[PDB]
Amino acid sequence: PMIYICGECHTENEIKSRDPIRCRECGYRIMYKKRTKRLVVFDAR
Amino acid sequence: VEEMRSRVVLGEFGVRNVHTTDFPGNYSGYDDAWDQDRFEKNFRVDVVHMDENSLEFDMVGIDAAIANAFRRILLAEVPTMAVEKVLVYNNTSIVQDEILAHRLGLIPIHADPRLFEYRNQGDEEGTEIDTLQFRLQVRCTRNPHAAKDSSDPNELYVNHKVYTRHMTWIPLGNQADLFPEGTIRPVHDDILIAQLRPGQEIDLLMHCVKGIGKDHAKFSPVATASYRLLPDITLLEPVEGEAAEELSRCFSPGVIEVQEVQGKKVARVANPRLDTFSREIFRNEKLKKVVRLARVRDHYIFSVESTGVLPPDVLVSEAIKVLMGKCRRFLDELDAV
Amino acid sequence: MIIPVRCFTCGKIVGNKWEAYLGLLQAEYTEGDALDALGLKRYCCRRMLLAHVDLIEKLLNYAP
Amino acid sequence: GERKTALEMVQAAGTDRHCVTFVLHEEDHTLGNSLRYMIMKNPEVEFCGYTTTHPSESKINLRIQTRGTLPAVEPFQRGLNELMNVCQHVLDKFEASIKDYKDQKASR
Ligand SMILES: [Zn+2]
Ligand SMILES: [Zn+2]
Repeated sequence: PMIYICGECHTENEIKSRDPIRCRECGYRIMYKKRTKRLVVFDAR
Repeated sequence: VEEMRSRVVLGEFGVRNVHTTDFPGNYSGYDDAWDQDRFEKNFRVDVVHMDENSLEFDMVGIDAAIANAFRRILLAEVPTMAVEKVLVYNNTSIVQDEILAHRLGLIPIHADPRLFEYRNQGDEEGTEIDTLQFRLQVRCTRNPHAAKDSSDPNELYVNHKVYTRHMTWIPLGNQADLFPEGTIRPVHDDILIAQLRPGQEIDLLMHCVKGIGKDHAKFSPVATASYRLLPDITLLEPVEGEAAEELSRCFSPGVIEVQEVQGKKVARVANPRLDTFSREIFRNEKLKKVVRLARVRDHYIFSVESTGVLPPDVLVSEAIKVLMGKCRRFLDELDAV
Repeated sequence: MIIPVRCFTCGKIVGNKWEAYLGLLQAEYTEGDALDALGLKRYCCRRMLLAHVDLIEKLLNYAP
Repeated sequence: GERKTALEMVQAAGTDRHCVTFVLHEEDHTLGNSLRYMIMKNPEVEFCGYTTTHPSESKINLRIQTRGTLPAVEPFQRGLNELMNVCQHVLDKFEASIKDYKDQKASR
């Protein structure tokens, strides 16, 4: 369930191995990975 | 053959001297061996104001070294509680993660630091004894009940602006007892933490530890705690006849009160304390010879303004006690030999 | 970008006077009267609001 | 108690008890300057001076050179006591004044 948001459509595309990297509902060629809930620790200094 | 025992005289091109002549051997007879009773007799504390978050006591009759010790204790050695670690589960905001952690560290918490203790080195976990945990979890959604409008609060708004109200205390241990429901909270409920747009979410856990304003400013409990020596203004000559008003304008306005003793107008020094040193008489060229303005020797004026963690009087008390604790620590380490 | 939480030189907390400042300026008050009505006495705090440029409102306008 | 967050004493050339340099760790100009002011009031000390060794470090050096008799460790241990007495008196006086002002203001 690796999601990628389109560049201007903003549709969640899930891509894999061996498949092209175009976007559904459009045809753009740039897609940003999505932020999942993972724990990271930062210091307030 | 003329002694001036109490004032720090001053002109324009520089101040005259940096001494106070109240130490051992500093005079033929006016020698000192630290008479404790003379101190306890000549010392007096007077408070000009005490709103909440303000104090303006006087502290008459103490040296500059002790006053400066008190001032430096309030700024950098009285302990406070503040966010040290931030665990970020998700953060789809425009504000970065490190910048969010920074902004969260500088938010003042209302926990009193005297009921807590310092986390031992490498105590990452923490316990009811040394830590407080708070949670901010907010998501922005469009409101379904909105017309074609553009005010950001009316539409595009369930949580457009994340405030300190959104932060919720997670009682860590038995701290729910000991601390009643409203006692442990951020001091201000309106501090803007971030801004969100529909679909954006913040979710994090903040850990607050104890510390002094010396190793980081976030832990400092006062806006400012400075002091100023009491000004002294003396009219060497009776100013009158429309020069009294020019005199009254060369000073902070309350200092020279122009009375009307006769048909003519006399200027009198009503309240020397209001004076800000602006030395604007020294530009007058005819009245720089009439007024002498200096400072009272050991008469201070303090002003402590807390952020909201503790009241100012409690802050001053804990500062004096921190100085006493330094002295006692070194006394007892000396007695260890 | 967003209002600093505490004034840099002093530490006084000014992060809660942004919306109040904006509201007193919409009511017709000068920046001087407005900064006075908020409790910002010393000019180190007054510069913290007087010269703030809210660029979080221009970044919060490009797509999600 | 603490072997080095506190005192390290260096007796001078010839280990002159009348000339000692105390190293006080975790201290800045606050205690240094107040304690030097309190030790200067003793007529039995001929030279008292403190100094910070380096900004990066957190420690001060006091130098007490007393007169012929006393070992220069009594002037230090007496300046400490007088400073703590002054702090206790200031605390008492300040709390009494705050209480009096609170009453005067709550009555009226
Ligand atoms: Zn698309
Ligand atoms: Zn300020």
